[PDB]
Amino acid sequence: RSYPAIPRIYAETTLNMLLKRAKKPRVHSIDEYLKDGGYQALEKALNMSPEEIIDWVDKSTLRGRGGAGFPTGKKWKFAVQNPGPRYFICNADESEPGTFKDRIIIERDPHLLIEGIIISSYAIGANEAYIYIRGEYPAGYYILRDAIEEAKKKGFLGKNILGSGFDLEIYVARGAGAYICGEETALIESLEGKRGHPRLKPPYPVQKGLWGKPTVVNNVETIANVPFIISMGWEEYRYIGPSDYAGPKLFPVSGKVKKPGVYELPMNTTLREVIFKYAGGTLGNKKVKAVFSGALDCFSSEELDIPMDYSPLGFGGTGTVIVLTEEDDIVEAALKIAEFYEHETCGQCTPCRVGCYEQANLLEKIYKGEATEQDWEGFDFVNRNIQPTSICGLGAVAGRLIRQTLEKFPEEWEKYR
Amino acid sequence: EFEFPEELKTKLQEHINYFPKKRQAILLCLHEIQNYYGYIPPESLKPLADMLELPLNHVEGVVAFYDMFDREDKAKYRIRVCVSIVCHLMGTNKLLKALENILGIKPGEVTPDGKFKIVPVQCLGACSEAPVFMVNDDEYKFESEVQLNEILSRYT
Ligand SMILES: Cc1cc2c(cc1C)N(C[C@H](O)[C@H](O)[C@H](O)COP(=O)(O)O)c1[nH]c(=O)[nH]c(=O)c1N2
Ligand code: SF4
Ligand code: FES
Ligand code: NA
Ligand code: NA
Ligand code: NA
Ligand code: NA
Ligand code: NA
Repeated sequence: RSYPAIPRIYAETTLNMLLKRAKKPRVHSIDEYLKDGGYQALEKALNMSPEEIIDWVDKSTLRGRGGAGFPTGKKWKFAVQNPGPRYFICNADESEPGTFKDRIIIERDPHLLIEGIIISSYAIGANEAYIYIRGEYPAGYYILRDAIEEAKKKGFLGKNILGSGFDLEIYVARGAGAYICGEETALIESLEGKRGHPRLKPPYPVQKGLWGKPTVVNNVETIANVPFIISMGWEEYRYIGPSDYAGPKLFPVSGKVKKPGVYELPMNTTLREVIFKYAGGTLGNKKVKAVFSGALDCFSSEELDIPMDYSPLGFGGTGTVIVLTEEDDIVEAALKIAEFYEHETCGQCTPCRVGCYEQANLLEKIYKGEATEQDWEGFDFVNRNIQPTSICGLGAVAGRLIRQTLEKFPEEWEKYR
Repeated sequence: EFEFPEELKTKLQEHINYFPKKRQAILLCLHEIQNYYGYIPPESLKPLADMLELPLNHVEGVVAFYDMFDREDKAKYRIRVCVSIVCHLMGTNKLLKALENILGIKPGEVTPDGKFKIVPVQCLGACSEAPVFMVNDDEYKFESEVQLNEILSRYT
């Protein structure tokens, strides 16, 4: 059928796994997916025990691709030590600035995701799974609904899938404008028909999630690895990239590069290589000033030789690379990050609520040259005081990138005082 | 007395039957309502609550929480313009100026015919194609005013 218009984001791969089809900017339907051997991993998985599948995913070393890098197999193990029923949730809320990696899987190769969801659900004994997709991805929503119908037609969903005795339905829910609904407990609240308010953790979803039952939440990109692990086996999968951070990774690259888009690369790739070897260098061949890891971290031009992995000295996050060059005002950029957190705090926690607002409000004054001395001192204080009492990760990091700009670019901030 | 036109009620009922529990369909129903009316009519919220078997104040709270929903302004087409970091870097202001030249409105406003409303939004997840906007469900990179004018001409 006809889907809404989607911009044709450039995609490029050195590994030909997650982007084997999604490197082409069009919907790949089930016949094309099947032609590439699709759903044979599911068939293989259904001839294994859930425990075996968990074991393979564990030994693959797959870590969460939604930002925190939690080991996926271990998450599944935690869930299954708890009595059922259990639920499986695919987090497709992708709303962090700079981050557009998950959508190209959803919109171009939906069956890769769906196959991943079916295998994962079987692994943890979930008979009901959800995709929670942000409201601003309407095309992705329609594409997934249609793809799920295809899978049903071919007998990959429903009751007694391929004679295995395993039953599964996948429900597609839509968000409606809140970044915080990507936080897994706020996501669950939203699926339950409520406001997206994060819950105190622990308990983690794997102990108490949707309707209080064991629930696994995993990111789109995480789930899209699962068919490869089963198809290749965990040993072959672990042979991809460095053995301590194995597997393909998607890197969404934006800002002042010549070839902005999504790159599928091993995680031993350096930030400098992502920018200059793959993304074609900078616009105008201007010097790199900074890279924003979404709205999380700010790296200076002195930090470009770090690996794009989940190590202490590595890039981390979701591998989101926003490039700023020498003429980009860092304070103007910091204001945009402050505005994001201001717009997205859910307000449950007082320092988060007032801190996200005040941080943006005072930084706007600073930027426009209308800040008093008290406003300057207040901005500094507020930036350091968003985290206290916070119950989720947003309050923990709303000041993080901005603080790093204050530390790494003092001269520029000084100009504004 | 406020009643949903049958063709809307039908779609609402589909969503409500879709998930295992009725109340999980709340956001899909609200999307559908906004699609039909060009906004969320305050009067619609009571009947929706009844169909979801939720209290009215629960529904009101949900509409208030989620930024995609709009109870103020009826608009046939919502031009969602990303005002986040990458689009700002790559030319959000050029796009706003172009929209102002074609339509005669700024962010937050509706054209006098009720046809277009400009809605400033956070990162739309298309940052490589910055600066990014949506016209209802359709999404585009802004290239120039002449290009934008051609795009907008398709919405009648
Ligand atoms: C404020 C905020 C917002 C988000 C998140 C966290 C927080 C604190 N997380 C992470 C999420 O809670 C969770 O860690 C992952 O979904 C777990 O999946 P993986 O283990 O990464 O596969 C998250 N994850 C994701 O997959 N998509 C998203 O858009 C977001 N958004
Ligand atoms: S830290 Fe902020 S976003 Fe997270 S629950 Fe508290 S108020 Fe909401
Ligand atoms: S910053 Fe505009 S689409 Fe991401
Ligand atoms: Na088990
Ligand atoms: Na992140
Ligand atoms: Na069907
Ligand atoms: Na959302
Ligand atoms: Na928003």
